[PDB]
Amino acid sequence: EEFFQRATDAVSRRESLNGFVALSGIAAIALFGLKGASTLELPITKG
Amino acid sequence: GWVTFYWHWKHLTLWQGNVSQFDESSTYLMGWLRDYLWLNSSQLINGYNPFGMNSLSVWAWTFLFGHLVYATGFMFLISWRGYWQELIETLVWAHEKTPLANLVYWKDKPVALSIVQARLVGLAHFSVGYIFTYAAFLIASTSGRFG
Amino acid sequence: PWKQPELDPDTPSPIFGGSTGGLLRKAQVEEFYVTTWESPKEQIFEMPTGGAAIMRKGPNLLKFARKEQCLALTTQLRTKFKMTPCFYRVYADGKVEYLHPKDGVYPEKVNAGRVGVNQNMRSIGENVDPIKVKFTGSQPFTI
Amino acid sequence: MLETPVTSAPIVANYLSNLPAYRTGVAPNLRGVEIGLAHGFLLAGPFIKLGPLRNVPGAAEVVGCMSAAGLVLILALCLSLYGNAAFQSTSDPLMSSEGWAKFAGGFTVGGLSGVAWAYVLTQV
Amino acid sequence: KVKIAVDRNPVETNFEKWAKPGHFSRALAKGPNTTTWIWNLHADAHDFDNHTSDLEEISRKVFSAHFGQLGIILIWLSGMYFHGARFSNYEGWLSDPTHIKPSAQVVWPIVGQEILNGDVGGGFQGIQITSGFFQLWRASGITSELQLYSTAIGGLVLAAACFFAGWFHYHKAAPKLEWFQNVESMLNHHLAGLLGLGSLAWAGHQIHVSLPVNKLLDAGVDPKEIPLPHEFLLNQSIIADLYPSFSKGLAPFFTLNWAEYSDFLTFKGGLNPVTGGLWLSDTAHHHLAIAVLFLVAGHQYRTNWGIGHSIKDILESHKGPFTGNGHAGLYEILTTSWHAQLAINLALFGSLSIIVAHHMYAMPPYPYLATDYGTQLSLFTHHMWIGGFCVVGAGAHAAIFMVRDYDPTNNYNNLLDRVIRHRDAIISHLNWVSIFLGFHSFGLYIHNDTMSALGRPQDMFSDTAIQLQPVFAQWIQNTHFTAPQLTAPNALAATSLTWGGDVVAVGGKVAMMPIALGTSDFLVHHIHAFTIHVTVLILLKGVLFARSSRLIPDKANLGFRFPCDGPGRGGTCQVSAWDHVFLGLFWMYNSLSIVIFHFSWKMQSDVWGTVTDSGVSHITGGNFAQSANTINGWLRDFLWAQSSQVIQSYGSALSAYGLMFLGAHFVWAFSLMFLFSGRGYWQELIESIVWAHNKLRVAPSIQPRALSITQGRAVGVAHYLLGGIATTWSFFLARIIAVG
Amino acid sequence: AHVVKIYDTCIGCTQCVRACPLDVLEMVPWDGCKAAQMASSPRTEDCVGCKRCETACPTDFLSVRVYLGNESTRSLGLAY
Amino acid sequence: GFIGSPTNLIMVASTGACLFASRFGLAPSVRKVAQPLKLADREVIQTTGDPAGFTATDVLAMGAAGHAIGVGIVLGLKGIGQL
Ligand code: CLA
Ligand code: CLA
Ligand code: CLA
Ligand code: CLA
Ligand code: CLA
Ligand code: CLA
Ligand SMILES: CC1=C(/C=C/C(C)=C/C=C/C(C)=C/C=C/C=C(C)/C=C/C=C(C)/C=C/C2=C(C)CCCC2(C)C)C(C)(C)CCC1
Ligand SMILES: CC1=C(C/C=C(\C)CCC[C@H](C)CCC[C@H](C)CCCC(C)C)C(=O)c2ccccc2C1=O
Ligand code: SF4
Ligand code: SF4
Ligand code: SF4
Repeated sequence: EEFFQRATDAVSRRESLNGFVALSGIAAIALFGLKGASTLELPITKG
Repeated sequence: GWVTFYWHWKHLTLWQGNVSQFDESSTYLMGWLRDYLWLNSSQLINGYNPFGMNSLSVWAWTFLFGHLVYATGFMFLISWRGYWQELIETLVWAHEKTPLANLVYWKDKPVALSIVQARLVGLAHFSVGYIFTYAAFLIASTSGRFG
Repeated sequence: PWKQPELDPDTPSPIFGGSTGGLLRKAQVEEFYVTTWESPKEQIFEMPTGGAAIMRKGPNLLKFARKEQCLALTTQLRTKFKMTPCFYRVYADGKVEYLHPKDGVYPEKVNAGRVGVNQNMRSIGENVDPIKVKFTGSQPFTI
Repeated sequence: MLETPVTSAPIVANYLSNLPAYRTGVAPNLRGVEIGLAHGFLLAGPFIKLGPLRNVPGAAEVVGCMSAAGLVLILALCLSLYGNAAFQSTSDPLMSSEGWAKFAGGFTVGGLSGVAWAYVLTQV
Repeated sequence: KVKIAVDRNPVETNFEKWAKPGHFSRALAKGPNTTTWIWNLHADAHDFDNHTSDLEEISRKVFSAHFGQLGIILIWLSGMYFHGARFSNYEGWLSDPTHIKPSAQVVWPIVGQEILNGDVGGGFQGIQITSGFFQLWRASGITSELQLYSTAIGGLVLAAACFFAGWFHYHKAAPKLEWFQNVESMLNHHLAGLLGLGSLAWAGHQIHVSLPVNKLLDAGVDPKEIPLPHEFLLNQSIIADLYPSFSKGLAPFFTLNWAEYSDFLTFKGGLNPVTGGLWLSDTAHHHLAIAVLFLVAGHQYRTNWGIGHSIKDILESHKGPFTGNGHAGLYEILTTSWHAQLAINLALFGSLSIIVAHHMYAMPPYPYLATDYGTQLSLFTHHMWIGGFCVVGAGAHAAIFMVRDYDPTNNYNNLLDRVIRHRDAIISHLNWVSIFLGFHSFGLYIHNDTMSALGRPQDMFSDTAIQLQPVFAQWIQNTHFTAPQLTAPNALAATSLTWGGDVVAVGGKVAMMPIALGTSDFLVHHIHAFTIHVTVLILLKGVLFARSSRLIPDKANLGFRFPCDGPGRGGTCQVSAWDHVFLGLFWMYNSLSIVIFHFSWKMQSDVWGTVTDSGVSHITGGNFAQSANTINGWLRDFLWAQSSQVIQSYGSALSAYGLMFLGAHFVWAFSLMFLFSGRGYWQELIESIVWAHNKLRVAPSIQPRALSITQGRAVGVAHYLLGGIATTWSFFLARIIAVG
Repeated sequence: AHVVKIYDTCIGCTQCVRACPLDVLEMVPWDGCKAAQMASSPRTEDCVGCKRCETACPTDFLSVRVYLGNESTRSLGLAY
Repeated sequence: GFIGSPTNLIMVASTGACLFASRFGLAPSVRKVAQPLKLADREVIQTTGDPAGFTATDVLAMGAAGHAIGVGIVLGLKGIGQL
């Protein structure tokens, strides 16, 4: 019962969860392209 | 649409040098349908196919896009309100009387769009489809055979 | 009327099975309407929210989510059997409001007791132009 | 008002009762964790099945798993948006504002956990 | 109990009511004052339920109207036979049915329309007909034009008899309400004499007339050298050497040695290789079995002699535990409401027309029918559209019955009351399944179009990238291909060639060949299922919500045909059941348009074509497996690859089709402002025109008014459907005649 | 809610009240007509704007008028 | 059709059994209908010198049923190799 209780403790609040999801989405979107693409032979940076 | 059809066909026949084709073909509407709407659409619809793809694939896609938005304009234009209000009422009952999904509820009650709003949305879809379809056909026909 | 009747929730409901066009979540959140009448005999009627029900000989109580359904049932009972029913409105907190026979003689009559409100003492078409009432919040028909 | 054998069966009532959404008493973070685990585990499948890089060995699983994790993130964001929009004003604690926020946090935690579990299950 | 109940002379045969146009209703009895009255005169003309409240007079009017429609149909059939007798090349077509096109309409040379009299062959000029009357007359043993003339004269005589019967059974001897309400007697007489005796008479005609003439025609002898049908009828020598079992002379029928009749009552499935049609002996044994089965079925209901079933008892006895009163009040409903019977009849007749279209594209039951691709395509499309219109009218008249003839006293806990009691769940689940079908079919099409335009042929839902093969349909095809092998051992071949097998061709053209089903076939079949589901949703929502709803609780008091309830409750336009039928008419049009497009492309790509030494070369080269998965493929490889014959038909005999084509587009456009706009704009424009005519003192005494909202919707849907049907008709016929 | 306005051209025929499906109109005593009746709208918050009262009005133009605007739960005819 | 033929014999036996059946119970006659069984009923049609209810419509209906049962049994046996 200890698990899955304090895991969400620092993300339970609305501001923290919104900031975390925005930061993760922005980081994953920025990683896409120059790092997310051109490694899995995505046919947009090849030419 | 009439003035742009006239401009496009006359100028296409002028650029091709076959002005006599427009002179002897714009008299009757079958010439408009065949020598302009059907003859110049060969390169447009061949933008993408199972055989391959040329540079006019985007123009074919947005041509079908415009025909679809025209069709959605018809969707919003023919039917007016009452069927959609009763359908939304039935959907409201379906959402309210089911487990595992009635916990989440709407803050604002879903209603059918107003008749003025119906005319506005149908007009907007109609005009968007008209513009996109004619722009696609015009650019694809004028660029597939000319530079 | 002479004395406004009070809503009795213990009055029996008419003989009816399950309902689908009946009460939604608006009944437990917002107001819902309740129609009562006094059937002299056992008879079958048609509800405006679905199929057919059978009213009991005596007091009959029905619940609807809209006032239009209550007045539709009221006029069906008045045209078919001359029943003279009446419906109340019950809010979420339990406030009961008397709606249809405000003077107890039905709005077709006059009773010489009501006060005419929202009446314009000018002819229609004598209203001022919308330019006359601009940036004032008053409509030409509201004066 | 129209009761049916489908909606009033004892087996259906018992199956709906032990679900995390309709549990009798359980903290909302645990309900969110179970919801995220189950829904991420089922969502990972179609993303690794017929994704854009399905024919590429190895890349299909990781691409589908990150796609499922991103979809879980958007689902958590929309869950928080619903919680802020619907429960901004004022006896079940999950329907409350901070209860729904804890449910959303448990949901994203469980979704990430389910995506990771699907990855480590399809890797072996 | 069952007896004839007839009133003598209730209506006098006078012309005094022909002078006054509006006489059936009290609203139109006062005369006209506005122009809409005229439309009302042409709207409630045959609404007999509104003219009088007496069911007996309504039933008499229905009987006489049916007699009038039968007379009209017989006049049309006699005209068809007369056109085949005089302005036709049927005798020339009988010599070489594979080279002369069927033609039965000849135009007058007036303004250059004589170019429509094309060179059909056989030294004749006329319009190439696609009705298949030539193949029907060849199946009926008709050889000369004298038989067609006699059939036309007999049809005219029967039409005059039917019109006289309508006049007599209305004005002179009108049946009472008890006569019409004998549903058991009606069902027994219809099953035994209208269907069973008709099937037996047609089987006797096939056995004694059609089979020998068709056998001699397939033998290759001259049609004039063929003996007349009465020679086969009377002298038994020709039928004896044509069929040895006729030498016994009705002995094997009464001695129960029916196997001796196996020569001319066969079970050879498939098609006759000489003519590419169904075997005539198979059709003879079929109609004989149908006659026997219907004769058996016509002695089921008790009428006057104790034995037999009771419809009311059967309905009341079938009561399950989950349905309450099982089929209790339906007997009183269907014996008092004409509209419920009309709904049932229209639904079953439309479904029957759909089965007819499917089962005569599949098996061509006529000699040299499959070789004429245009005839088969036209017959399929025509029966398709008639079935769709009939099943729309089924929902329309069911909604009319729900509005008018429904009584809550007789329906408390029966099946209809429970359907009304969970109509919201029905409509919600139907809406959900319609949305799911539309997504997982049309979104699949859009997905294919996008991934084709994105340069991902491996990401498509095609036969090469992602195989969504119809495994159930393929398994059923394989099972029916092996139906004569194990499960129907007495059948010589398969019941049709669509399941599999060899290719039957006549005259170098493919009569029937096996049809392969792929990813595109699954996509279009699920698209058709989605469109049918949505049309069912619209019509069922119209029927079930015709009386009341949470939005409008007193919709029954507003009638079946009302425009709206005003802009209240946000707006209540098109809320009536009539408006639901008006909306569902377009959905039926879209559904059947997609269905016939799939049919035309499928037979043009994978069935029809020519047979060479190398193999079968189809019309479009079999592009349906590769081009039917995308909307752009339907635009280009089906609508643009075809329709070139329609636009290039000018200067030829097909040009009128193209003319009709253009005109059809016009009509399809001309409907739109009746479908759009409203009434107040046209009313104000009419007011301005009234001012203009009043300035010149030429304002009419009858006040001109704009069309009603219901009237405007009806005009719009009628012109829209006419334009679309005529567009498909012209395009289909021109494409299938120019290259077929 | 919608606005229901009644003018002096009303003849007190009680047709608008009978056509009203939500009991918005009423008849009050009056002296400006032969029938000594005048239409009133004391329950205009329950009106949906169906314009059934205007359909039943026998006078030329309209003695009763419905003006839409500011839709509510009761004005939109919603059971939910 | 031959006199003494086995097909004629079996179909005549079936027709005679059907005729003698409703004379005493079992088969639904005019005076015996019910849903599963035989229940008492009227006559309407005179039996023309026949005891109980055995009128002309009864013998017509049961002769048709007997002829049909006989031809069905005969052709079913002929299909499987018997008479
Ligand atoms: C202009 C806006 C835009 C942009 C930039 C994209 C970009 C993309 N979409 Mg598209 N899409 C859009 C609008 C857009 N979309 C719209 C409007 C629709 C609806 C009509 C779609 C419908 C759509 C479908 C149906 C699919 C895509 C897919 C894709 C991807 C193409 C294939 C690829 O590179 O795989 C790169 C794959 C990766 C895994 C690399 C990382 C990028 C991921 C997807 C984003 C991050 C995930 C998320 C935040 C959770 C991660 C949490 C954690 C791991 C950080 C790409 C990321 C495909 C896809 O992603 O496959 C599932 C796909 O199948 N899109
Ligand atoms: C299923 C049938 C169908 C339908 C319903 C549509 C629907 C549409 N198509 Mg598409 N089309 C289709 C099949 C279809 N298409 C096929 C199979 C092809 C061949 C591949 C095309 C080729 C095509 C082209 C090339 C164009 C369309 C256009 C349009 C739009 C019509 C806009 C409008 O209302 O113009 C109203 C009608 C007109 C403006 C004139 C009609 C055409 C006449 C014959 C030209 C002559 C007019 C001239 C001035 C004289 C007339 C005056 C009058 C007084 C007599 C709409 C999105 C057009 C578009 O996108 O918008 C302009 C367009 O340019 N389509
Ligand atoms: C076995 C006897 C018999 C036969 C063959 C028919 C045949 C027919 N009936 Mg009828 N019916 C019968 C007994 C019979 N009825 C009885 C006993 C009753 C009362 C319970 C009814 C009550 C009834 C009604 C209420 C209606 C019909 C209708 C019809 C027609 C259906 C349309 C059709 O299939 O087109 C087939 C068309 C043809 C084959 C063309 C030739 C038609 C010929 C002229 C009719 C010949 C059959 C006739 C019954 C012979 C006796 C008439 C005699 C006095 C001259 C059809 C002509 C409908 C109708 O009015 O249609 C006009 C209709 O609405 N029937
Ligand atoms: C409705 C369908 C139909 C019809 C009309 C016929 C008719 C005929 N068939 Mg066919 N047949 C049929 C179905 C039919 N059959 C079927 C389903 C089969 C099973 C496959 C056969 C199998 C079959 C075989 C194998 C043969 C025939 C033969 C015959 C002929 C013999 C007639 C006969 O014995 O019947 C009985 C007929 C009557 C008893 C006549 C009716 C009584 C009359 C009309 C009374 C008139 C009285 C009148 C009031 C007084 C005179 C009036 C005057 C003063 C004006 C005849 C042309 C035989 C043939 O061609 O040889 C000639 C033959 O070999 N048929
Ligand atoms: C078995 C067939 C059958 C029968 C007996 C009836 C009988 C009836 N129907 Mg039903 N109906 C049917 C089929 C049938 N219908 C079908 C198939 C449909 C679907 C389209 C409908 C749809 C329908 C509706 C929507 C309504 C009816 C109504 C009616 C009633 C009066 C009809 C009337 O007065 O029209 C009078 C005749 C006309 C108005 C003429 C119609 C002409 C059409 C619109 C255009 C003609 C098209 C033509 C082929 C092309 C012309 C081209 C031009 C250049 C010449 C009556 C009870 C009405 C009613 O009030 O019911 C109680 C009603 O509202 N029916
Ligand atoms: C071709 C034209 C057209 C189209 C596409 C639609 C579409 C629709 N109508 Mg309509 N209809 C039309 C014309 C049309 N209408 C006309 C002219 C009329 C007048 C008679 C009607 C009458 C009518 C009735 C009476 C009914 C409908 C219904 C429907 C729905 C169909 C059910 C379904 O599965 O939709 C699914 C949606 C589509 C097929 C639209 C295209 C979806 C594509 C594939 C996009 C997929 C999602 C996309 C990727 C997301 C975009 C992301 C973006 C936001 C960034 C849908 C909303 C029914 C309804 O409400 O639902 C059952 C209904 O009852 N319509
Ligand atoms: C005892 C006695 C006696 C005797 C009696 C007898 C002996 C009887 C018999 C009877 C009989 C013995 C009868 C029979 C009848 C029959 C019938 C009536 C039949 C019918 C048939 C039919 C209808 C058929 C049909 C068919 C066909 C044709 C086809 C298909 C199949 C079938 C089969 C269905 C006397 C009188 C002396 C005296 C007193 C006592
Ligand atoms: C155009 C239009 C009108 C106006 C059209 C009207 C009033 C009907 C006009 C019918 C005419 C009179 C038919 C006859 C036309 C010709 C005079 C006849 C042929 C003449 C040649 C043979 C010479 C409406 O009233 C209307 C109402 C509701 C929805 C949409 C609309 C709508 O779109
Ligand atoms: S008048 Fe016309 S726009 Fe207004 S509610 Fe009626 S149908 Fe709709
Ligand atoms: S319908 Fe018109 S005239 Fe009649 S009482 Fe109402 S407002 Fe007055
Ligand atoms: S619009 Fe309708 S609800 Fe409103 S006052 Fe008029 S009749 Fe009553």
